[PDB]
Amino acid sequence: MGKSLIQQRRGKGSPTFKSPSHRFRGAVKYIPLNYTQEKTLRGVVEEIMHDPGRTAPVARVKFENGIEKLIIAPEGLLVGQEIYIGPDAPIAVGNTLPLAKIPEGTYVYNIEGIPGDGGKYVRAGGTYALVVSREPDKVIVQLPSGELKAFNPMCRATIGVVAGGGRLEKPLVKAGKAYYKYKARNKFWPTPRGVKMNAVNHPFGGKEHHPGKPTTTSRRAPPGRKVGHIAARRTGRRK
Amino acid sequence: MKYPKQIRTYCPFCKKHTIHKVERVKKRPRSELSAGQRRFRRILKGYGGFPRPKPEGREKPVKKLDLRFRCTECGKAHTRGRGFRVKKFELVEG
RNA sequence: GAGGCGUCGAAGCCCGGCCUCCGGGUCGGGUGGAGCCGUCCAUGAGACACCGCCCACUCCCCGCUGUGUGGCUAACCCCCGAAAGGGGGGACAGCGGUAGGUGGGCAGUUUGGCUGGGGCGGCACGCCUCCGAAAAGGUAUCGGAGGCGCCCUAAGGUCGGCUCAGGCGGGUCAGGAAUCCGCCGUAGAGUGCAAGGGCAAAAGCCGGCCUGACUGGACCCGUAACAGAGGCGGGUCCAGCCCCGAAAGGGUGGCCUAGCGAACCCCUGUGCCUCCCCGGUGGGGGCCAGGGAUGACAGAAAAGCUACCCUGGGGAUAACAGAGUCGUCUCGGGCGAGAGCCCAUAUCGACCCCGAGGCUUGCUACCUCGCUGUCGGCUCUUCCCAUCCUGGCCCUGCAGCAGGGGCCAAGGGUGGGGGUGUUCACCCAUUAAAGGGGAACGUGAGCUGGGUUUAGACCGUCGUGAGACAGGUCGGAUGCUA
RNA sequence: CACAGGUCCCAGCUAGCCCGAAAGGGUUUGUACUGGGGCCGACGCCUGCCCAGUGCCGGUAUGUGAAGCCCGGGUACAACCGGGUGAAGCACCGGUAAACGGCGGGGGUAACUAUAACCCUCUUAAGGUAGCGAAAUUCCUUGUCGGUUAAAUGCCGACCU
RNA sequence: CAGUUCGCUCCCGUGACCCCGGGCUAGGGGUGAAAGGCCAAUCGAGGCCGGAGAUAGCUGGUUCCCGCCGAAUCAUCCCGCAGGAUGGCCUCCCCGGAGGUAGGCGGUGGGGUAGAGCACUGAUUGGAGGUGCAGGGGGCGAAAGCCCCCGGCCUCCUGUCAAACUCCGAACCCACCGCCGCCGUAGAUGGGGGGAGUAGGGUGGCGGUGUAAGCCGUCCACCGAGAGGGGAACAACCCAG
RNA sequence: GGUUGCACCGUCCGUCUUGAAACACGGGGCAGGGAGUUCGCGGCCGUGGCGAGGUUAAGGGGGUUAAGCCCCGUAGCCGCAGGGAAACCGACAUGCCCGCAGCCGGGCCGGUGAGGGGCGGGGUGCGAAAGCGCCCGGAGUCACGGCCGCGAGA
RNA sequence: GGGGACCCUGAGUACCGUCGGUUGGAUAUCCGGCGGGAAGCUGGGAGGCAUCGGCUCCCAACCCUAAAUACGUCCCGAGA
RNA sequence: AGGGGGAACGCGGGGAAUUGAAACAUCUUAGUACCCGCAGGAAAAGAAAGCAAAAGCGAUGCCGUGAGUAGGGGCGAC
RNA sequence: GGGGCGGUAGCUCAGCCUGGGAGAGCACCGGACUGAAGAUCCGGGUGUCGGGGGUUCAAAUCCCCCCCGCCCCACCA
Repeated sequence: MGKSLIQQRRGKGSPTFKSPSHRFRGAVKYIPLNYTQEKTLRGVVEEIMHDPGRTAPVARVKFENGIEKLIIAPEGLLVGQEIYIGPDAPIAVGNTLPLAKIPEGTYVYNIEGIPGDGGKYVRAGGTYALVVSREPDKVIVQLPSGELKAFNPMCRATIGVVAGGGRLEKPLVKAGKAYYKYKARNKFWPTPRGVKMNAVNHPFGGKEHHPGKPTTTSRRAPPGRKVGHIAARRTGRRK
Repeated sequence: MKYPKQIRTYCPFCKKHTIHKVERVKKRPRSELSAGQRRFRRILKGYGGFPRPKPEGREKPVKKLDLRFRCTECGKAHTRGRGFRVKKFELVEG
C-alpha cells in the first residue's frame, strides 16, 4: 500500500523538513545558574537587534557576571535601560521579578513553566500574557489562548508587553514574498491537495475529484491516518 | 409431530415390549473435557488448520428428531435409529 | 407445650421518648404492692401461658476485608545545571507481565464452475416424473411440461363389512348442497403433495381395535445399465420381541417412484476393555450405535479494480477482412382484390405464392493471436448492369408544348460548392445527366492521420472505494537502402 | 498542478503530532502573532435546506462487559463447575454537513386554444434554494427559432421540461 | 550523422531565475509546484549475489536399425473443463480349462416407432335438429309473465385432426432353448499381474433444435494411423485392404 | 560411375493440426557442441543359491605394498499362526465329490488321479439369539539384473 | 580401624501460577520472560497424568578433564 | 597482557521466502539460507537428584542396529 | 438450545420485591355547547388483570409447566 506521509518524514530528521540552525541565533533564558531567588544580577540593554531565526525584535542584555544573553524585548525599550533580576528588583517595565512581587492587573511576558528554566511560555514577538489573579498558593495567568493556567509563584516573569506585532503575521502579497517567509521558518510549501493525489499517496482522492474517506478521523486510530480534520469535536458552520 | 407421553414399544434391555417415557436428549458443554478440547490448545497461533473453526455454514433448516425413550423397569435410557425430521415437534399427553 | 412467672418486687393507675396499616406494641420515671393470663378454643392458620430456633423491611456498637478519595515522601520519575544543588510532582506516574476493546496503519491471500468469446440474465451445479428416445437396454443440448428438500402420529398398523365420481327421475331447499329413495354407471372417483403407472369382495368407503414409523444381522438393485464408482435409499429374508386377526396370514410407516450428506471432530445410550515399577481414587483414552454441517449438494476457509500493467499460451476464442450462410436487406416473376366518371393493366395496385443477387444487418467459429494494421478523405486504375444522360425504338386517359409507363444498350459522359471526421445522408445553383455496386467495407512497404483509440485531465451518472462509460470533451509516434 | 485569498480543525510545552530495535531523536536557537493537518483556489456578488444513514466528538442513568480478585460446590491435592465483583468497548442520549453524502414520486383540476397557476397523496431526514443551462454534459435529435453564409449535422445568440 | 540529431518556428531572458563546487536525504524508504513521475540507458515499488536447477495443468525440442501385436479419442468424479485419477479399451506375461454362439432357422419370451383411427385421456373448426337451461333481445307485457321465441350456455346422428391420445399396429431390435453352421485344446471361454495412451473427424440412415449453415444424440462403412487404380484434381464418393 | 534426352509419375522436410504442399510455425549453408542420470522406498519380472529355514550388518583379528577375494561376527530382520480396539484367545502333516496333465486297462472309451476346483468341520470377532467378517491341510529367505511408480533439481 | 551429639550438606533454586518459543514429545519435551515460593540428608528428587500409599534407584542449585568420533589447506599413491 | 588473520570443521545466539499441500492461512520449506560474537587442533559433552524390559546397569562421544516402530499432524500433505 | 426484559380494558401499559372483588390515560359512545366558524366542560364500562396448575388466609405477579415479541450468545452428540 502507501508509504510514509508528510508529517512522518518530518520526525525522521529529513532535510527538506528540517530547520536551519546556523542562520538562527535565538533563545532566551534568564540565567537559571543562580536560581530564581538571589539579587546578584543586573544588566544593561546593550542593543536592540533583529533575531534572524524568530524574525522578530530581540534585546541584547549584558550581565554583570559578564555574560551576553538575549531577553525578549519590551515595547518602548531604549538602549541603556537597566534590567534587574531577583526579588529585590523594583516593579518596572522591562524589569524581571518573581510572580509574588508582581501585582495583578499588569501586562507580563516570558513566564517560566517550571521554576528556574528561563521561560517556557510566552516568548513570541508582540504577544503578551495578562496577570488576572494572584494567590500565594498558585498564580493564575491568562495566556495568549485565553486559557487560565496555574503557576507556582517562585517562577520569574517580566513587566511590560513584547514589542512589534502586525509584523509576525501580515499579508503575504504574492508567491515570491511568501516564499521568503518559509525559508525564515520550516513549513512544507507549495503542497498540493489530497483530493486528486492518488489513493497510494494520500488516503483520500483518486485521479478524479471525489474524496475517499471522511476528513474528520478517529483519535484512537494509528499513525499514518492523521489526515483531514485531526481530533475534531465538530465541523463546519452552516446547515 | 405429536407422540404419546407414554407408549408401549420394544425394550432391548429386558428384551420385551413395554411402556417407555419420553424426554429429550440432553447434551454436554465443553471446556474441560475431551481429547478434541486439548486439540484446541494449538490455537496459540493456529490460524489456518483445525483449531481456527473453519468459518462456514450453510447451516441447514432441519434437524432430525433425537428423543430418549426411557425404560420404567430398570430406568435406563436408550437412543435409537429414527429419521423423523422435525421443525415443530410437540410432546403431548398419552 | 393449656399452663407458667414473680415478692429479688408485678400488674392497674400518672407522664416522658416512640413507631404505625391511630391495629396495637415497645420503652426510661414513679404511685403501687401481688397479679395478669388460656382454658372455653371463636379463628383458613393460635397464643407476650411459658420454652426454642427462625422468616420480612430495616437500624446500630465491635471484629475482618476490599475498593474510591485527600495529606505525606522514603522509593521512583520529569525540569534546570559544568557539577553542586535547586525546581515540580509523587507511590499518580515511568518501566516489566497479562487480559479485553479498537486496529487496511501494515502484511499474507482469496473472490469458483457452467456459457454459442467474455459479461449481464439464467443454473438446466444435488434430486423426482412424462415426452424428447429411433416398438429390448444405454442415450445429449441454456431440449418441452412441471416439481422435491416437507407434511401427517393419522394422512400409520390389522381385521370385518361395504363399492365410486357423474347422470336420470321423485322428495326436501331459493336453484343446490349436505341429506333421502330408486334406476343407470368398469373406474372418469380416491390414494397428502409434480407427473405417470397400479387398483373395485382394493390401495377406494366405514366401524372397531392397535401403535412394527420396533431391535439385530444379512440379501439384492438402483446410486454408477453393460463396466470400474463412495455415501446414501428402497425392496426382500431370517432371528428376537409385540400388535391384530377365528386362524391361515399380515405389519422392516404413509400404493410406488422426490423429501438427503464424506473424511474428520464432538456428544448421547449402554457395558466392558485400557491408562507407562505397583495399588487406591480422581480424571483421561477406546470398541459400537445413534444424533449434528458442508444446499457451489463424492464436501477449500473467502469481496472488488487494473486503459499503469506483466508473462506463458491460444485462432480450441472476440474485433478487421475473406470463405460458408441468406433469416434480414436489395431486386425480380406469377395471380389480380380494388380506383381510375364508365373501363383491373393510360396510370396506380392490396392479400398470397415462387425465384435471383451478395450491396445492409445478423448468424457461423473455417482461416490468422512467433501481426492478414482500422474507418474516412486524397490520388490512380480495372470491371459489372437490375442504365441517370446521349443513340435507336413502342404505348398512352399521346392536341401542341410537356409528361407517365415499357424495350435495346457500358461506347462515352455523369461536375463544383456549404455543414458533418464521415462512407451514407441534408442543402444551393448550374447541368444533356449531375447512375449505382464489387475490387484486402480497392487504394497507409502512395500521402493524410481528422474519426475508432492507449498511458495526462475535467464534467454528468453510479459506487464506501479503487474505479467504470457505444455520455460529452482537449491533447496524445505512421518504420524499411527492393 | 502551484498560487495570493477564503474556511474548518487540535493543542498550555513535563503539550499536540511524529521518528527510533534500543539508547534516543524531529518540529524546536519554536511557544498560540505559534505550528501541525485537511478542504477550496486572486478580485465582485454569494454560499439555501437536511443529522434519517455513515463518520467524528462529549456524556451516559440502565443494561451488558474480559482477565485479576472473592465466595460456594468439587478434588485427600489439582483439573473442573456455579455466582458476584465486571473497566475500556457496545446498546443508549445530544450535538455536529466550507464531514462523507442526500436535495423526490403519482393521480385530479382553470375561461378556453393549450397547458395546469390550484388541490390531494406518500418514501426516508430533507425535496433544488441564489444561480445557470437544448450545457464542454436535452436522451430522442441534424430540437425549434434566428444571426452569419447563394448554401453552414458547425459556431454564436434565444427558448430551455 | 545521432541508443534522441538537424533546420526553421516558438516560450523565458532581474527573476518563485540560471549556474559551479562542497555536504545532506536510500528502497514499501526518499524526493515530488503531484505525472504513480523520478531515485546511474532498470520504477505501479532500483541493481547485485545467495536461497535456486523456484514452479507450470504451459510452448519448443529429446539423437542407431530391424521384427511382431497394435489402439482410444468413450464412461464416472473433481474449485474440474487446454488438467488428473479409475474403468471400457491396447499390449506383454502367467494361471485354470471346454466349450464359445458374432452367424442363421424354429420354438418359448419382451415391445407402440412407421403406419392407422375415433374407442378413452384430449384439445378444438363448422352447419343442422333439439329448444333441456344460466340470460342479452320480443310478444297475449305482468319486457324473456305462465308460453313460445332469437347472441347464446351444453346434448345428439354428424364435422377438422392429434411427439407428451389410442379400438389398433408392422418391418425390425433383443433375451432364452434346440439345431445347423463356424470357431477351438499350438488354449478358445475366463481369471490375476506389469506397462501405457484418456483434443477426434466424417458420409449415409433414423433423428431433436435452429430459416439455414451450425450445434447435439444414436448406428455406421471409413479417415484418423491405410497405400494403390478410378471420380479433371478434390482426408473420408467408388474399386481395393 | 559422371551427365543428359525421351515416356511415365512426382505439390519439401520436421513440428503443430480433425485436416499441412500451405497464405500455420521453424530453417542462409557446412562443421563441432547438444537433452533418459543417481540415490532411497514400494510394486513387478527373469535368473541363481539354500530350504522350514534363510541372510548376516558394524567391527577388529587375519591376509596383502595397499586392497579385493578368502574366515570369524547371526547384533539384528524376515518366515515357521492368525483374529481382535485391546483384554485376550487360538486351527485339517486333507474326510467327501469332480477333473486337467500323466499313468494304467480295454477298443475314443473306463479307471487311478498330484497340481487344481467344489463341499464339510475347525480358530477368532461381533453377538440375549441368529447371521455375517477374517483365518486354516509347511514355503520362505537372500542375492544379481532389468521393468515401472512415487520422493527428490529428476 | 571403633566411640556419643549425624552435619543448612551450594536459592529466588526446587516447584507452582500466567504467557510463549521448540521438539517426535503426545495430560507426560526442553528453555525463557513476568509473579509466588520450600526443606536440611532426621531431608529431597526420580521411575512418561494428578494426588496419597508400597517398592527401587539417586543427591540439583560449584568446576575441569586424556582416549575412540569432525575437516580437506597439503603430500603421495590410483583409475569401468 | 589484548586487537587482527586463518582452507573448512566446532560452540552460542538471531533467523527468511519462492516451494509442498495441485489453490490457500496451521502445517510444509527448516531450525535450512542468510547475519553476529567466539575457541581449538579436534571442539564440545563428561564422572549421576541417570536408566526402569522392577530385572539387570553405573562418566561421556561415535558408528551399525532398535525403525520409518511409539508419537505429532486441515488426522491432510507430511 | 442458554440468559434477561416487555406482552394486561379497543389500544399502550401502572402496581409485579409494594399481594385480594381492585388500576390509569387515550381512542371510541352519550350529553352540553354553536347561526357559522371556534374552544371547553360533564357521564360509561370493556383484564383477579397473556395460558394452565400448586403453596398462601384473601397471590395477577412467589413455585412448577410455558406461548408471543425483542436483545446478547449455540450443528455432527
